[PDB]
Amino acid sequence: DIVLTQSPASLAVSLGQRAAISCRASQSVSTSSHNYVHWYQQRPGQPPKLLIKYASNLECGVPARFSGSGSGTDFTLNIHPVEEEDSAAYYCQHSWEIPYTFGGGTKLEIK
Amino acid sequence: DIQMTQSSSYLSVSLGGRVTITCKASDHINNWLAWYQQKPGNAPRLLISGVTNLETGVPSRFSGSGSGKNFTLSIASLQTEDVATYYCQQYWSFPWTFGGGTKLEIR
Amino acid sequence: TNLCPFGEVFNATRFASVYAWNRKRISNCVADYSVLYNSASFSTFKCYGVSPTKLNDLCFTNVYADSFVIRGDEVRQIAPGQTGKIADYNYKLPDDFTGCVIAWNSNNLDSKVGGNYNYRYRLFRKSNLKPFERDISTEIYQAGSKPCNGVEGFNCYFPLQSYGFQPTNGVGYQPYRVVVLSFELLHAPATVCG
Amino acid sequence: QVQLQQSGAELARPGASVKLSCKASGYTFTFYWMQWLKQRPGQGLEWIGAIYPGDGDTRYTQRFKDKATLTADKSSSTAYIQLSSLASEDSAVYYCAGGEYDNYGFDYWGQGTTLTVSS
Amino acid sequence: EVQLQQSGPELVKPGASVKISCKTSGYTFTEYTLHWVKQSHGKSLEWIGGFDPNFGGATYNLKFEDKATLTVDKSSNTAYMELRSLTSEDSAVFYCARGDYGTSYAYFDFWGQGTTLTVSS
Amino acid sequence: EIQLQQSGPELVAPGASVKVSCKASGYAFTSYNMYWVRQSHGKSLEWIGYIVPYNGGTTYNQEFKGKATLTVDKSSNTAYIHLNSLTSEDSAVYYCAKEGTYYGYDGVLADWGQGTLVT
Amino acid sequence: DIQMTQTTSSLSASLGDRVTISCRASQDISNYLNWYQQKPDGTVKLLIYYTSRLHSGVPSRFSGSGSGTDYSLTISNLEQEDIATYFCQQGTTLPYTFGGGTKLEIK
Ligand SMILES: *[C@@H]1O[C@H](CO)[C@@H](O)[C@H](O)[C@H]1NC(C)=O
Repeated sequence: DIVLTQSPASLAVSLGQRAAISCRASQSVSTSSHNYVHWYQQRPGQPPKLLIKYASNLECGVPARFSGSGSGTDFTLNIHPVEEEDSAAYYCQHSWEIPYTFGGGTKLEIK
Repeated sequence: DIQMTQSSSYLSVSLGGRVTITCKASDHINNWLAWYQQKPGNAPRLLISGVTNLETGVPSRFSGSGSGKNFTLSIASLQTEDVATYYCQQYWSFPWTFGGGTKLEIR
Repeated sequence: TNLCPFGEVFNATRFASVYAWNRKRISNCVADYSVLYNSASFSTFKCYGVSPTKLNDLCFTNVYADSFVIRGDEVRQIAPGQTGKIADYNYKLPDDFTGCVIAWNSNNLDSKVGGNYNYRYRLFRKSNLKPFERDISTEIYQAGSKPCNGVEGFNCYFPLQSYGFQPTNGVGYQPYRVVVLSFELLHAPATVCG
Repeated sequence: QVQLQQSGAELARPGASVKLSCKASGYTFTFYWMQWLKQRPGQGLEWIGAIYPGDGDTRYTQRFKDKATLTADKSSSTAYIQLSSLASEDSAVYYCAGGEYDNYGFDYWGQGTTLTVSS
Repeated sequence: EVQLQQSGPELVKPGASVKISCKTSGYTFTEYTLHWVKQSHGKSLEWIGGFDPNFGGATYNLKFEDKATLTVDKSSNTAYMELRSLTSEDSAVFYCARGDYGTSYAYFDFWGQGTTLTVSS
Repeated sequence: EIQLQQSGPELVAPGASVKVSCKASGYAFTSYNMYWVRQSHGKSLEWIGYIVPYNGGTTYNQEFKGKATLTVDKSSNTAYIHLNSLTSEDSAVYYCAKEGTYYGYDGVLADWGQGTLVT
Repeated sequence: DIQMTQTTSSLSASLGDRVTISCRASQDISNYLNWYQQKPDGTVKLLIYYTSRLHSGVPSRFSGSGSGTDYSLTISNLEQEDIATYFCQQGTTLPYTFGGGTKLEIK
């Protein structure tokens, strides 16, 4: 099975600067044309919602500030403006084999 | 060495009508049947691989049918390019025996 | 009186890929091989070393049921002796094979209008495979450029490339869910019967 | 690359039991057989048995049928042979070996544990 | 728009079966899978498995072949999940995701409310 | 395209031996069982056997195992049949024909050669 | 119970020599005999798997032959790397019974 662990699990950021949440994979979950890791967002008391599909291509209906990238095993997320709307947990994912495992997820608390 | 038969070696129908060829097999074959068409002086061509599935490149007037031991072919409305023989074939056990055959003539 | 499941490896819902093929060893059976025949859906049913009318009247020691999804064209590399990408880098059958390569057609199942990037196959390897050998090393491949640092530049590729499975591809680029039954005919206590 | 690393040498008293180990890592352990072999010093190998770790099935021989029992661990990717009711008979080198296609020999070989029995 | 609705919350006695509904509304039913996701009070999300309505089967995670099953009703556009043989640790909130066309899912687009499930006496 | 050509018509006396070629070009020659079949004039077809081209392992019919023997050459992409000890009863048209490129069942014949009218 | 009957227990020559090693089967084992190689520290590795020359990752000196019930491995030219006890094997019935072993040592 493929396990994912996200570090830093405790991320506190001020309103001006960017964030950087990581997803480290076990196997090289990557091919020559796709990267098989996705990103999510979960507010407390809310169902999750998609941010990215296939680790770079951006989902329709987002504020166009969440855009991550990564090659091979290490993948990162970038949120350059941060607001009060971005106070939630952000899970990772992979779609390599048939157990799809969501990651742990880090809480982004504004300063 | 399974034997396979046909109804008549000559089945003569008129133009545009219907023809129903009959092929009875000796032993039990599940669906593994073929058909052919040999216009005289040339090589045969596979028409209906399997008992019902038509191959790519044949007109859709042809329609295989039947199961068990007796299978039938049926042409919807005959033209003048289908006045050849029609060999029934099994492919179950190794001596993949062909049928008798029925040359056609318009009447 | 227990009939061993071909309802778990044949009409399964999702087949694994070519670089990682499944295998379910089937043992202690009354094996009804008659549901395999009575279908026109099974496109190719080639049995090597054993006549297909005598499957119901034979007893073996082990039955290996391998499973994967390849293109239409490649359903003729799963055979003793052939070469090509599927049969040297992904899944090689031995020369003295005693099995029954079965493969139907499923384009209603394994294809999307934009593409199906789940099934993958291998592209390059240093040595071609030994019989029944499986490797799932997805490392960023050493093809040359002898200092390799992972970042996938010139002369270093990923060893997997996905399939493009759309309904509008013809027949040569459609998924054909192969199942390779492999009988182990070794002089032993006979396990699977008729 | 694939290697089969085996345990170290052991000591056993007559009446006790040893449980050897051969950690298979480098290929798919749960797909192919794992065959234990026995070499008395100065003589050829003798096939003790084999184990298919996918379902946990055993192929014992007739002589080693009840003293030797085979179990394997799917998660840890290693195989165990449990010699019970020992004697001065079983002072021999025990090997582990396995391959993908059994009609084409046994490809990968272990190192071998030297088992001594005295007091 | 495309949206999914589940049943209400429910408390569970140990050793019982609960049928979790998921009523979908807004798209053609037989072109999209319905996966189920379990999340246990702030722990990590885990994938149970999804149905394939054009094929008529399901693909469970191997740690959930024992206690989960997926049945759908193609006429009234509802997908069900029944949990049997449950311990007390299998008390969570259960989500009803939406995937892609069959054996092609990689992301989960639209989600439901989620029925929180509690096990006690 | 997928083209199969053979030799021309033959003419030998009773009690002789012939061989006719069958040169395949347009596909991977090592990947189809090249069959054979005999068709007398005004009657149905009758089998001879098949040869698997990468190995050379031949299978023959029951009534034809004495006369016809097949061989193959992977370099020239030719499949030969060697007919021995003929009569006037063995005067027919001989085809070489592979199976369908996407069908795969062991006995259908989806593209046929021309035919050498042997006398 | 096929029992392999390896003929010799010790065979000696010098460098540059061509040395064959024989192994005789009990019944008709029908070309499923291997050949192994054991350097004295304890490492064992396969040399040829099928009888008919198919070798696995070794130098091309080792090439055995034979059919029926009599088989023999041979080395074209040997060196100081080629010192071992060489087992034969049978693969058609249980139990897999190995040969005795011909110890090599430089004369
Ligand atoms: C798989 O399921 C279908 C559905 O009824 C059935 O027709 C078919 O025979 C099954 N195949 C096997 C091998 O059991």
